[PDB]
Amino acid sequence: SFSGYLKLTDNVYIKNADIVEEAKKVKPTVVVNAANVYLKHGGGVAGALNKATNNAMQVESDDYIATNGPLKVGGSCVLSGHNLAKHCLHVVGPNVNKGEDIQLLKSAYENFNQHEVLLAPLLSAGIFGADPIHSLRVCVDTVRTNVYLAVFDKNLYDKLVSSF
Ligand SMILES: O=C(O)[C@@H]1CCCCCN1C(=O)c1ncnc2[nH]ccc12
Repeated sequence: SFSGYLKLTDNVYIKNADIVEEAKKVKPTVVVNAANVYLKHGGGVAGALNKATNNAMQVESDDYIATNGPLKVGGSCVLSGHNLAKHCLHVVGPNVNKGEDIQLLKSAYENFNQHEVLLAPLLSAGIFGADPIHSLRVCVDTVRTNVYLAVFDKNLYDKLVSSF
């Protein structure tokens, strides 16, 4: 099970950890990917999760897009977790660096409510350009299921806990 997490609320927990290493250790039922609408896992959390699957996540993702088309910003799909988890919930938060509406961040976090427990990053943070403090606030105020957040950056983890 999950270990070394700080409890933020009844259902939200947080740890300074690499989500790839956390997924390999825990093998959770669901790992969340910070996806884009095309499921092109080039960089950030998505690039790191995909590289850990030896590109099997990208091959499966390309078949899903060829069949279904792109996701919506704020939407999600469930695919295999490969060697990292039973399932990967690919969730698209708004990318501020591309001009997307930040109000869609709450819709993106609502996808987590379909799963009892998840290992996840903060959506729309990092290379997606949103303020991670805002993303954690929206997470706590939207998700009702058990979420284990992994924050890679130590300095950002410390700021997120101290300002919570
Ligand atoms: O979790 C983090 O600290 C980072 C960076 C800023 C905060 C937002 C989340 N985030 C990422 O999206 C990320 N980006 C690229 N590679 C990564 N490896 C693990 C996480 C990760």
